[PDB]
Amino acid sequence: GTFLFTSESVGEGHPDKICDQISDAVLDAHLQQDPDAKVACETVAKTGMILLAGEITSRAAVDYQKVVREAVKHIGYDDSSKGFDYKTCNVLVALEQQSPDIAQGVHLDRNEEDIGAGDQGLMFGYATDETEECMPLTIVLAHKLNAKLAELRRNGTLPWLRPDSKTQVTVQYMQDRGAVLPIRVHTIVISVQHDEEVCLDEMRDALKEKVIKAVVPAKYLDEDTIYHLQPSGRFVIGGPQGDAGLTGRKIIVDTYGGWGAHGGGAFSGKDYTKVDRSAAYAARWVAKSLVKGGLCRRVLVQVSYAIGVSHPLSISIFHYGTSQKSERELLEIVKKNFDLRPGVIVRDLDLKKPIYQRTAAYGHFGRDSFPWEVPKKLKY
Amino acid sequence: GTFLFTSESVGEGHPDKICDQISDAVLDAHLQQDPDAKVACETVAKTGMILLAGEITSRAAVDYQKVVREAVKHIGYDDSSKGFDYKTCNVLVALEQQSPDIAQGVHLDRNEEDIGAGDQGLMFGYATDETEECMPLTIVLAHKLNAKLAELRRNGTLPWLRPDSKTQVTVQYMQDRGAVLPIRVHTIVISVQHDEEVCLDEMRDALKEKVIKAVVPAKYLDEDTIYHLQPSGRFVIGGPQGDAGLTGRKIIVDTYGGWGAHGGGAFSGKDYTKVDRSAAYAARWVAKSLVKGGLCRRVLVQVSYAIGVSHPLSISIFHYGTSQKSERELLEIVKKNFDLRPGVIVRDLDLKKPIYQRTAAYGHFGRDSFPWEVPKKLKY
Ligand SMILES: C[S@@+](CC[C@H](N)C(=O)[O-])C[C@H]1O[C@@H](n2cnc3c(N)ncnc32)[C@H](O)[C@@H]1O
Ligand SMILES: C[S@@+](CC[C@H](N)C(=O)[O-])C[C@H]1O[C@@H](n2cnc3c(N)ncnc32)[C@H](O)[C@@H]1O
Ligand SMILES: O=c1ccc2n[nH]c(C3CC3)c2n1-c1ccc(OC(F)F)cc1
Ligand SMILES: O=c1ccc2n[nH]c(C3CC3)c2n1-c1ccc(OC(F)F)cc1
Repeated sequence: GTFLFTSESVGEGHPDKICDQISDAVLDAHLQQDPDAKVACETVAKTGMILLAGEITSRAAVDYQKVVREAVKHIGYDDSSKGFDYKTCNVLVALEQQSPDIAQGVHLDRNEEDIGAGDQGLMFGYATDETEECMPLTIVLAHKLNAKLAELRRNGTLPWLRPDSKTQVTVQYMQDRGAVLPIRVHTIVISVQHDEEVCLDEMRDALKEKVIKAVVPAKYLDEDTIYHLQPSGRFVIGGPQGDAGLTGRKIIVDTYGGWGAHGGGAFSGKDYTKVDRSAAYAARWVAKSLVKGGLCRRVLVQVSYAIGVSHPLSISIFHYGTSQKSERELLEIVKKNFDLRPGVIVRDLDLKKPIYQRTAAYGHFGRDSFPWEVPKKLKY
Repeated sequence: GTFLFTSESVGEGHPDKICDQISDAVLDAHLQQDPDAKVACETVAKTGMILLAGEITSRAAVDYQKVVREAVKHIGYDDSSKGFDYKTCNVLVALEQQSPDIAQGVHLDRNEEDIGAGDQGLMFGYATDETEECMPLTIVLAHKLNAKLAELRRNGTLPWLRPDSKTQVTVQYMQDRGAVLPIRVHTIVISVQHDEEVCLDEMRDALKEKVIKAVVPAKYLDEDTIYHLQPSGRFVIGGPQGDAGLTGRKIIVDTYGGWGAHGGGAFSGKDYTKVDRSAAYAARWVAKSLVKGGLCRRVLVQVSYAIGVSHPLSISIFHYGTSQKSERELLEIVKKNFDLRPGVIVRDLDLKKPIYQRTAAYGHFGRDSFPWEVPKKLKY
C-alpha cells in the first residue's frame, strides 16, 4: 500500500524563475496603467543579460529598464561577486504589438464576457485533502525549503547564501481509498549557490540544522531519511551565469510538483485572455471547491479551448475513487456553479489586478488566499 | 463509464518547436564530432531572430550560422512573404562553456558508468496498450494531423499552407478495468498559418477533406463530432513573427499529451548527462517494456535524481489497476532488468548518437523505433 513520490522546487534566483518573475513584473506594470493590456512577455536570462521577447498591445507607458532592474534587485542579484547585478546587466527589448490576426480573432469588437480564448490548449486543476491548503506535501515542503533559504539570506543569518537554489523532496505515502496519506520524508536534496569563503561542511551542517529542521516537522524525519546537501560539492557560479533561464520552464514547480496533470502552458507574462493561465487558475479553483465542499478528497479537472471560442471544448473530472458522486454528477455540479469562459473567469478571479509578480515564485497554488484559492460555496 | 480527454500537438514551424529543432540540430552538430560534448543549448525565436543561449563544452568546431539556417530551411521558412527566412534572419550566439562547478560535480574524473546526474529532478515514463505504439490516441492523432499539413505543404497539394500549425483532439473513452478504450473523436481543432490569397471556406473544406479525413479513421467520426477549423478566422502572420518561441515550451506535446505525468524538464538541446532527457527516455523504455511484456495494460514510472549522484533517489510504478502484480513486484522486476544510472542509460539507449533533431517534432515517443521504443525482453 505504500509508495514514493518526489517533487522539486526552485528559489527566486533560479534563472528560469528570474524570467517568470520579470515577465510578471512587466505584466503588472502594464496592468497598473491599462487593465485591458494584451501581454505575452517572454524573458531569457544568461550571463549579464535579460532579454524581453514577445508581444504587448497596451495604452501603458512602461519603462522596461526600470521594471526589469527592480525585479532583479528584489531577487537579490546586486553585485558582480554574486554573478549578476541589476545595476549593470544588459536589458534588451524585442517587443512588438500583438498580431492583428490574433487580436481580430480573439477580442476585437467582442463583448467582454464573450471574448474568445486567446489560444487553443488544455489545462488541469488539482486538489488533495492531504494538507489544509489542498496541495501535495512533497511540493509544499520543497517550496518552503527554498523560502527558508531566501529568508536566511535576507536576514543575514547565512550571509554566504546566494539567490539561486533548488530543492527536492521524496515522501513515502500510504494509499487510503483513493486519497493519499504522507508517512515520512524519504529523501531531501538541497543545492544553493554560495560565496567563495564558506566550506562544504559548514554549508551541510547549516542546511540540515537551520533549513531542514526549521521547515520539515520532526515526525517526518527519521534514521533512514537520506540527505543530499550540496551534492555537487561546489556551487559558486550560479544564476544566469551558471545556466540560461527562460520564462515557462518551471511549469511543474509552478503547479503541483508532478501530481495531478499538466497541459503544457506556462503562466508568467500573460494577461487573462491567455487561457494557459486563467483557465488553469479557474480549474484549480473548481478542484479546491470540490474538495473543500466535501464532495471529494482528491480531484483532477481538465478543460480545453479553441482560439477565438469562448466556451471550453471539453470538461472532465476524475475523483480517484474519493467521491460518492459519479463524474457525470460532478460535471453537472460544476456546470451549475462555474462559467469557464475567459471573459467570466476574469470577473470571478479579478484577473486584471496587478498581483502576478507575487505568483511567480513558490508556486501559483496553495498560498496567500489568491481568488482561485478561496473556495466557492457550491449549490446543488 | 465514459469520459473525455483532450491533447494537442504543433507543427514543425510552430515557434516553440522551431527552437526545439534548432537546439537539437546544435546538439547533433556537436555529437557528430565529439560524442562526449556537454551541451545545454536554449533557443529563442522572435521576428527575424534566432538567439542561442546556454553552455557548451566540446572539442567540435561548429558553424552555428550554418547549423541554425539549415534547420530553419528544413522547416520551410525561406521567404519574407512567409514571415521568416533562413537566408536573411539574424542569428545571435550567447554560448559559454559549461560551468566548471557543474563539470567537477557531475563528470570530471568520473568513470563513465558512475557519472553523476547532470542535475536533480523528477521524470516520468508512460505506456498504454490502446495503440500498437503504446501511446494515447489523442496525442497520436494530434501529431499525425500536423504531419499531414507538412506533407501537403511540401508536396504542393495545398500551396497556401505555411509551416506554423497547431492541432487539438478530444476523444471520448470508455474505462476498462484501469485501461482506456477510445470510442470516438468528440472535437478537432486545426489552426494553420496561410497565405494572403486563400479564402477561409477553401481552407476549412481542405482541412476537413484533405487533412482530417486522410488521418482520422471514419469509424471515430460521426454526426456529432465538432470541428473548429481555422477558428481564429485569419492566420497570415505566423511563426516567430506571430509569437515568440523558446526551447522546452512544448514538453506535454513532446511526451504524452497530458496523459501519464511530467516532471517539468525539457528535452531539446541537452546531452545524455542531463537526466531530464535521458531518464525520461529510459522511463518510457521501462514503461513500454512492462506493457509489451504483458505485465500491465497501462503504466506510469517515476524516477528522480540528485545532481552529482549516479543512482536514482526514488523509483515508483503505478499500474492503474491493470496488472496482477503489486508495485513492489513490478519494482523488483525493473531492478533486475534495468540500470537507471545515466552512465548506463547512455550505453543501453546509444545516447551519444546524433539523432536528436529527429526527435524534436511530432513527439519523442511512439515513433520510428528509437532505442527507447524497442522493448527490453524481461527476465523474472
Ligand atoms: C545544473 S544546471 C543545468 C545544466 C547546465 N545547463 C549545464 O550546462 O550542465 C540547472 C540548475 O541547477 C543549479 N545549479 C547550477 N550550478 C550548480 C552547481 N554547481 N551545483 C548544483 N546545482 C547547480 C541552478 O539552479 C541551475 O539553474
Ligand atoms: C495564439 S499565439 C499565443 C498568444 C500570443 N503570444 C499573443 O500575443 O496573443 C500561440 C500560437 O498560436 C498560433 N497562432 C498564431 N497566430 C495565430 C492566429 N492568427 N490564429 C490562430 N493561431 C495562431 C501559433 O502557433 C502561435 O505560436
Ligand atoms: O496514486 C498512486 C498510488 C501509488 C503509486 N505508486 N507510484 C505512483 C506514481 C508514479 C509515482 C503512485 N500513485 C500516483 C499516481 C499518479 C499520480 O499523479 C501523477 F503522477 F500522475 C500520483 C501518484
Ligand atoms: O482515467 C480516467 C478515467 C476517467 C476520467 N475522467 N477525467 C479524467 C481526466 C481529467 C481528464 C479521467 N481519467 C484520467 C485520469 C488521469 C489521467 O492522466 C493524467 F491526466 F493525470 C488521464 C485520464
